[PDB]
Amino acid sequence: GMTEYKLVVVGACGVGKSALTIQLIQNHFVDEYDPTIEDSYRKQVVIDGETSLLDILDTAGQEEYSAMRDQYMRTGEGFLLVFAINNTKSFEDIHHYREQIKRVKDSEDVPMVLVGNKSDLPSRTVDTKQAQDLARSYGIPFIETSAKTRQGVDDAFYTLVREIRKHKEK
Ligand SMILES: *CCC(=O)N1CC[C@@H](C2=NC(=O)c3cc(-c4c(O)cccc4F)ncc3C2)C1
Ligand SMILES: Nc1nc2c(ncn2[C@@H]2O[C@H](COP(=O)(O)OP(=O)(O)O)[C@@H](O)[C@H]2O)c(=O)[nH]1
Ligand SMILES: [Mg+2]
Repeated sequence: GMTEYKLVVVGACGVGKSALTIQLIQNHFVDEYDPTIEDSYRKQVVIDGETSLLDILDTAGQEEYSAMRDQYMRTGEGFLLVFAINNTKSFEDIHHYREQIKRVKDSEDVPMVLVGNKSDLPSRTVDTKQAQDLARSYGIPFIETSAKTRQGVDDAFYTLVREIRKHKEK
């Protein structure tokens, strides 16, 4: 059989949400993708031997209220919290995005994975250890990625699927 998963990618403008999504959907690095386009994308993959259909909302547009975004967030099963390892403000924004998720959710137990993207860049400003502290404080996994080299991309999405499976077993 197959399982479907409704996933959401959140984070500050410019962290690589679209690049990560496109690495998962199309298996290469798209370095110019309209920063304003918010859409959902479907890809069938195989995770731990089970056919898995991932529907992924790549958040974008503006900070102003979008009902369609809200309705997708309210029903999302798992969230990638993406920052860029060369952008301290994007890391400090993670708290805000997690609070926003918890607010549109009734459950206190929402599957999430913290994702530190752009791991290929030498100009690092956020230490892996600072991100591990924050993920531990939330009780979620931390995954390092590069949408440029594809390092960690399957790890981020498939770890979120494994967290959703654990949630569904409760
Ligand atoms: C380059 C432009 C870009 O990528 N953005 C501009 C707006 C930014 C944005 N990121 C989010 O992650 C986000 C999340 C949420 C949200 C809402 O509305 C409800 C529950 C949980 C949430 F995370 N709202 C807005 C935004 C905006 C991305
Ligand atoms: N070096 C590097 N650049 C990246 C990576 N991910 C995204 N980018 C670049 O970062 C910028 C923002 O990426 P984008 O996918 O538009 O971010 P979004 O606003 O979160 O959708 C673009 O110039 C991308 O080419 C990455 O892992 N490494
Ligand atoms: Mg984008």
